[PDB]
Amino acid sequence: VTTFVALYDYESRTETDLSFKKGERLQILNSSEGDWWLAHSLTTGETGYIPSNYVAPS
Repeated sequence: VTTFVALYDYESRTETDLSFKKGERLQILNSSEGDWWLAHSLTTGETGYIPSNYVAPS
């Protein structure tokens, strides 16, 4: 799986994380380990780390 869906809204608090809305679709190439994964929003075009407990497969 390389495309995920946001289950909850999240608002960035730093330069390295990514704000997204529930239902946004996110390309995540490495979901192997970590509580934070690098994501690219297909829905909006922005990029950054997201909390792994906030997404589902898409």
